[PDB]
Formats: sequence, C-alpha cells, structure tokens
Amino acid sequence: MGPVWRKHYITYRINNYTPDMNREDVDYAIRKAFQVWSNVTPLKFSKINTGMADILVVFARGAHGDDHAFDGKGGILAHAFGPGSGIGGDAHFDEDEFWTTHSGGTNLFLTAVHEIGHSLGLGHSSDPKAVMFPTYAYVDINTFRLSADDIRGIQSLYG
Ligand SMILES: NC(=O)[C@H](CCC(=O)O)NC(=O)[C@H](CCC(=O)O)NC(=O)[C@@H](CC(=O)O)Cc1cc(-c2ccc(-c3cccc(Cl)c3)cc2)no1
Ligand SMILES: [Ca+2]
Ligand SMILES: [Ca+2]
Ligand SMILES: [Ca+2]
Ligand SMILES: [Zn+2]
Ligand SMILES: [Zn+2]
Repeated sequence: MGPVWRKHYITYRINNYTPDMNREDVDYAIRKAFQVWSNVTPLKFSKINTGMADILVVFARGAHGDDHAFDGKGGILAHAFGPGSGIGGDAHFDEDEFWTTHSGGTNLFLTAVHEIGHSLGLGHSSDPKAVMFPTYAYVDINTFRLSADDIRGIQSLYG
C-alpha cells in the first residue's frame, strides 16, 4: 500500500559510477536487478543516458543532499524513494561501501534488487528469505531467486 507508478514503461538512468567496479559490471548488475522485477510483473525498464528518467541510480557519500545521510562504511548500504516525480523512485548507494560483483564487500546486484523494490513501491518483508528483508545477506547470485513473498508483494502492486 505504498505509492505505485501509474504506467508500465519505466526508464532508469545511471547518474554516476562507483570506482569500486568497472562501468560494464555496474551496468550489468543494474540491468539484471531490473530484470528480476520485470520477470514477474507487466513492468518494462529501459536505460537512458539523457532526458527525464523515472529512476535515477546514484552513488554518493555521507550527507548528499537529501534527508537520509549515509554513515560511512558499514551500517546503511543504500536507500531509495518510492514512486513519484523528481527524486521519487531514485535509488542511492553509499559509496563508502565496497561494491562488488561477488561475495566480498557488498554485492551491487543484490542491493539493487532490494532498492528497486522500494523504487516500485514495496516495503519490508518479515520472511528471512525475501530480498525485501531489512538486512543484507549474500546469496549465490547465480542461483538467486525472489521469494514467494516478494512475488506476492510486487504482483499486488502491478498487474
Ligand atoms: N545491519 C546489517 O546487517 C548491515 C550492516 C553492514 C555492516 O555494517 O557491515 N546493514 C544493513 O543490512 C543495512 C542497515 C540495516 C539497519 O541498520 O536497519 N540495510 C540496508 O542498507 C538496506 C536499506 C534499505 O532498507 O533500503 C538495504 C539492503 C537490503 C539488502 C538485502 C539484500 C539481500 C537480501 C536477501 C536475504 C535473503 C535471501 C535473499 Cl535471496 C536476499 C536481503 C536484503 N540489500 O540492501
Ligand atoms: Ca554505510
Ligand atoms: Ca525519479
Ligand atoms: Ca566505494
Ligand atoms: Zn539519498
Ligand atoms: Zn529496505
């Protein structure tokens, strides 16, 4: 019962890139994270490089211009705004983390799946196997799956 996008075509734009990973791997992690949610909804996501994207993806540090300051390495990993204009939908990742493609540091793909869930209107889950559980855990991204609770939540908002 959060806000929802009132359309099924949603654009995203990567505002800037963490130096922790190469550009190609950031693009891949974000694209695959959107695909997790498009696989179970009517939503489609396209990446744009200019113009007026719905979901801006940002890496930033500490106090970074909104009311949700980051805390250095550890603790908060990222945060995201629910659907809406302007800053609505945007997903912010704490650059004081070490973002990775793998099990070390903080896995960008898994964090992005969680944050995009918020960007689409989801809240938190009580299921410890749900990607929308409040605290991060690494799972083999090659075999990652949304939990049945995640699919229930997002199918209740769209379709
Ligand atoms: N507290 C913790 O365990 C870690 C600490 C990291 C550290 O200090 O080293 N930090 C977090 O989990 C933070 C802060 C939590 C808090 O203090 O309340 N959590 C976040 O940053 C989330 C913020 C938000 O709600 O948007 C972001 C988040 C959650 C996840 C996540 C990823 C995978 C899973 C998961 C779990 C089980 C199975 C599967 Cl498939 C997936 C669950 C959650 N990724 O990013
Ligand atoms: Ca942090
Ligand atoms: Ca936005
Ligand atoms: Ca970093
Ligand atoms: Zn922010
Ligand atoms: Zn969350």
